[PDB]
Amino acid sequence: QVQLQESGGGLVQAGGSLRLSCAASGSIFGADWMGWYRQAPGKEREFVAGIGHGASTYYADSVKGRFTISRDNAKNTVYLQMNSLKPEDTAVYYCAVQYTQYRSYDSLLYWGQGTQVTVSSGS
Amino acid sequence: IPVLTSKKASELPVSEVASILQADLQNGLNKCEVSHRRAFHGWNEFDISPLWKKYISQFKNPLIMLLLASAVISVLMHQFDDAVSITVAILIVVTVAFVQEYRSEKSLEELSKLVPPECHCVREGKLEHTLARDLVPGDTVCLSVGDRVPADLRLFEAVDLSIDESSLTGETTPCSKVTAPQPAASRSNIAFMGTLVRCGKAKGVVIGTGENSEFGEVFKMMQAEEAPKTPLQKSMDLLGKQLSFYSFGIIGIIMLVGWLLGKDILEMFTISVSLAVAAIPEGLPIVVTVTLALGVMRMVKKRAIVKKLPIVETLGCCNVICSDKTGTLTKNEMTVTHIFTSDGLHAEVTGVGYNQFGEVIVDGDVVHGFYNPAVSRIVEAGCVCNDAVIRNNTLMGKPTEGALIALAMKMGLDGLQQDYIRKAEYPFSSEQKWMAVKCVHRTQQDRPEICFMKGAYEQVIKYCTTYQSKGQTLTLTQQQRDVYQQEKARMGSAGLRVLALASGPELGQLTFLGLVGIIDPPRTGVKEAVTTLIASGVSIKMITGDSQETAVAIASRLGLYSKTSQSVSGEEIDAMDVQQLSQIVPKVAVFYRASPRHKMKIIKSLQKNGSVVAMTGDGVNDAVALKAADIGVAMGQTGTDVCKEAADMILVDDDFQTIMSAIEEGKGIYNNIKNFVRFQLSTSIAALTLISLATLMNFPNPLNAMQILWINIIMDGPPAQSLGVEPVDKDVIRKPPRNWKDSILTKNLILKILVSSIIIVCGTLFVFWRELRDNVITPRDTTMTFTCFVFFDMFNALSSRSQTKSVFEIGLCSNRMFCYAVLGSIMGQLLVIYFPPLQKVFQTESLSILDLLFLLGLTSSVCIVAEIIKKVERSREK
Ligand SMILES: Nc1ncnc2c1ncn2[C@@H]1O[C@H](COP(=O)(O)OP(=O)(O)CP(=O)(O)O)[C@@H](O)[C@H]1O
Ligand SMILES: [Ca+2]
Repeated sequence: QVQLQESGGGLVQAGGSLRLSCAASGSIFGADWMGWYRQAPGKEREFVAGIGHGASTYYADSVKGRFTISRDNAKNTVYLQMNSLKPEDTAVYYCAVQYTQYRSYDSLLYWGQGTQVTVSSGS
Repeated sequence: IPVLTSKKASELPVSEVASILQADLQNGLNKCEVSHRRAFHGWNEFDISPLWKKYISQFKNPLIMLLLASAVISVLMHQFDDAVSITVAILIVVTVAFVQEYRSEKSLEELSKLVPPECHCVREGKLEHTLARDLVPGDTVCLSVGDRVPADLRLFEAVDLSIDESSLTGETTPCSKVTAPQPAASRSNIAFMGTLVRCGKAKGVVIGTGENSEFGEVFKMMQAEEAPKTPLQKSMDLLGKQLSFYSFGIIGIIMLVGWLLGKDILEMFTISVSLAVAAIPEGLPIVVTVTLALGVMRMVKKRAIVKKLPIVETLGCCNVICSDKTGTLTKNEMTVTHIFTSDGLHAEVTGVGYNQFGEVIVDGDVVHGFYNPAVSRIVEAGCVCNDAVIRNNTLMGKPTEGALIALAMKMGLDGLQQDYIRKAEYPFSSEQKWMAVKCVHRTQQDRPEICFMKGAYEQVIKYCTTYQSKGQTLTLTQQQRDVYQQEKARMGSAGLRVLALASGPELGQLTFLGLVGIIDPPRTGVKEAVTTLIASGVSIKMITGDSQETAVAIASRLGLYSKTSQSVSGEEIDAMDVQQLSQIVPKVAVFYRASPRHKMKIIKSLQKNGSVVAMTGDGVNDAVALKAADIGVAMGQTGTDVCKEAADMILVDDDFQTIMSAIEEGKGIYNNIKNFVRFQLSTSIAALTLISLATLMNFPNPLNAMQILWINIIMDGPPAQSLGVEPVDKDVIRKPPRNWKDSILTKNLILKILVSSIIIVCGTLFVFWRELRDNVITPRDTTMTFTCFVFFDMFNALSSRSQTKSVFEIGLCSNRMFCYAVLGSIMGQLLVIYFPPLQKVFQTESLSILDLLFLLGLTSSVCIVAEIIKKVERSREK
């Protein structure tokens, strides 16, 4: 089983640049889908950025055009870069990995512990 | 915007109703249009709902009335100090009860404010979750399934709305709501505030705010109802009446003996009145109220809303907890992840949540649109046949419908929902286990009506006569049924909720397209709370309407289904009448395919076996079970407003361990009341025995009336109400659940009461004899006897804190109220001995230090005996 470890989150000001990375213990080659999800109080879990099997990049409608997602099998770590972040879209970020599957029906959905990012209004 | 009546708005059509309110039916009112109508009409609350009246309300307690009668009699017999002492006792106990009630009610109000009524409102073109209070007339509110209507609306969109109006109209049968105007109670287009949406979806425009609601007077009169007295409070009032009446008989015997044998009649009357005030449990209803209120506060600080007080007594008696898999044991974040077509292809759907993000992959190849036909018809049926929407990444209807909608948006087949025009709809009921819609296509109206059906595999396959293979329709064969059942059981064994889909001409002649496996992860912390409640002896059972494999897999993952455990279908429950069901129902851990009728049958059968069931189910249809159970638990964060309106208790943070904490405080309430009962009864029997022996054996009375009234203030006031404050232990975590019967006077408790009374009486009489040997009744004798009894009572209060644990184990300083009350009583006794006007009113005299040391050493013996009995019983139990 491949373990996921999240890092890079922290306190940033509005309009700044931020980095984020979920690293995997094993090689991320057969994973047909990998994404990120905000969890914030008073609302459900929301998709942020992800990529799939056919190397097609998926971005959320309220996120599109600002977040850049990449992956590298050499360092087995999926990385995110945020620019022009606003105070109102801050939450805790989760990395999710899904694997292909055949005789069983169990889901190979792996999550990270999550890293919390807080953004306040600029002063 | 002027206010419009509902009848006029019912006669009038929707377009003009929007016009007069200047309402935007699609985009909704922005903040600017909201602010002006908020300034004009006001907020949506029913305006604003006497502390001195609540303080006065406590005095109709019958024991307080008896004490008031005694004080009146003391006034009539010109006894100033006696009346003052009795009135001070009444005032202090009433103040304690009043403060505790007020604090509990205020904390409950704060917790209720922490969960405000909410609704789905579209204001800036974005559907948001807005409080019902913030609504202004003309706003556009979207009504979902299991929603309490936030304000009086005029529905301009209503496909299959079915709203029950039992609270308002008084008819339990829900009434269908149609968006057509009604020419000339009978308003089939106005959604009144306070009703609940049983079925369907709608969008309406609000026509009323504040007192403009047509049926707000019932909710106005609702707040003025007062909660009846708790059954524990009734039984403990009855118990206090018994104790007061037995003590009245004993005191009358004392007075008759004193008169016939020859003593001062006025002195015997004062002693009789003081003893009657003594032995009456004036603090027993007060300590019951304090324990109940404190339990309410503690479980409020556990983030649990207690709607009804008689639940806190009952959570202690709970022994079986029946829950629902969907919404209670699982987080209800449902998602289609596996598709098994009728042909035999397997499709894996990636991504999680009610979103379009993710793809359907068949044999390693992504499939979109109509690349794979069978998956496309599966997705089309799953999209069209729902009453749920996903707007701005937020779900409206049932989560299992939203999973199908999200799957359709993943495959890009969402627009097929709009292309079909529904003309006939079969409403979903849990008894049916399936739903269907008959639709025609917008582009091709010449095509015949096609019906889409989704539901449980058995119910769907009962209505299918054909199936799909490689793109052609063939007659359904038996080995196809066998492989479909095998695959369905295979997904269910992996924890997938299986939905079967059929599309075809009319009903009973459909084509079975296949199955979709809906993953519902279990709620976090449920497994550990199940383990804790099993360790507590509280059995946990699962009642569901889902398949055997899914329920069994979920319960196995949680841990309430062991390898040697039994699972029983709803049909077997139907085949079992009362006698067999009553004996099988403790053995079963999983009830699958059970309708709400079967769930209510399970609750009735478990209650018939002397169990206190705590149903923690959710669902717009599972509310008769919640009302039928002894305790009804709901989830505050993720739960329908139907359940939260029907529930007796609401978990704010949606945590299963909170039910365990509620049970623990339910046990601690009775433990603290037992502590008070044993302390007060032991000291009352001690005083009564002393006076009885003095009158029988012709010795001078060891205690006079003011001393007996101070002993009352100790025995029923703060030193004894402090024992109802005594904190809960961890032993109640392991203790077997208490019988629902009261059984307050345990034989062991009565034996320890009689032991404490016997040592107190013997030691006090020994001190009396030691200072009476000289045959002169100097008031130093009376003051030694008084201090002996008071210190004996103080050590008895130290002993009575916990029945089983030693005093060193619980801690001397653990109960701060007890320490303060003990210090106050010690200081009061020192004042009575050492303050010359108090000496004159109490007929006492100063004492020496060595005499006090002797009294302390002698009075420690009752605590020593109690500790010895505690250690002996603890060693015997091990
Ligand atoms: N929107 C829907 N359309 C069709 N079938 C549905 C449905 N929602 C649920 N079902 C099916 O109805 C059946 C019975 O469901 P029911 O309402 O009795 O309890 P439930 O399964 O919805 C929640 P639980 O199992 O926790 O009680 C299940 O097999 C379920 O798959
Ligand atoms: Ca009393």
